[PDB]
Amino acid sequence: NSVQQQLEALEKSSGGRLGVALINTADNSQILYRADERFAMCSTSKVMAAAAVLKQSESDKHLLNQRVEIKKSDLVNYNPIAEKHVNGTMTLAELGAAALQYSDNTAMNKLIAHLGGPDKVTAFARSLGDETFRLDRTEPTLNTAIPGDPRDTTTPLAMAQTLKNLTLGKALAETQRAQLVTWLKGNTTGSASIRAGLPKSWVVGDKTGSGDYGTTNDIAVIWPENHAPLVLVTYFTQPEQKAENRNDILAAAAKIVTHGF
Ligand SMILES: *[B]([O])([O])C1=[C]C2=C([C]=[C][C]=[C]2)S1
Repeated sequence: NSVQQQLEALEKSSGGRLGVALINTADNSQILYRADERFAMCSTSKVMAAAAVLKQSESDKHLLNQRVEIKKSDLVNYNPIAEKHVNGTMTLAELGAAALQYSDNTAMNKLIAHLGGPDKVTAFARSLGDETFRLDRTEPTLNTAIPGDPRDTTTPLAMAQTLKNLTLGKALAETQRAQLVTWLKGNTTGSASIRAGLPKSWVVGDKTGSGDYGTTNDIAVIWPENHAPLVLVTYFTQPEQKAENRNDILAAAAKIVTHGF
């Protein structure tokens, strides 16, 4: 059975909607499944906010070390790193790190506030040639993931192209590109997702995301041992608001599309 048949069967049994885009950077060939369809990004949008600050840092050498005050009122829901710093400060670099590696919601909101609101993240993405991405809200409401709601969504192909440009391509100057890559590789939340569908020795940098409607996402850059990198985005969402998140489906999808490398 083709790779297309297998994803279709995986999607059907799962009872949800699956979106996959794999780019093989060796020859720019692509494996696509519902890749032009919009999905709620949830926490995968944090990469774009962190990337926007890195871009700023290319022309402002003091920026990443700028300190930001964390107060009890800044805290939203789920703040594993920021709660450790109430009444203190975190630099913009520390916020970038926490947001990506721990998916800290307070850190995300701080970064968006620094940039001037969700619309500035959207403008940064456009500046990269990404015409799909839109961020509309802050944490935690950007995670509602209501079916058919276009707010805070992108498509798997658009997000694959953009993640490729950010980590392996021309989006960021080298020092900032390397920082983004260091952050993604140190991610702590993605063991059960894309990483679980791959050979154990491959190196992966990824950002997970989860939200309502059992929306379960992961976007990853993958460095095989003896091949050029792959970029892989897997988005998955379900029709009932209180559906369980399904990291195992992303892992199942990663295993299907990388069988052959
Ligand atoms: B992200 O990984 O999609 C996250 C979203 C939420 C978290 C905690 C609480 C509410 C939403 S992490």
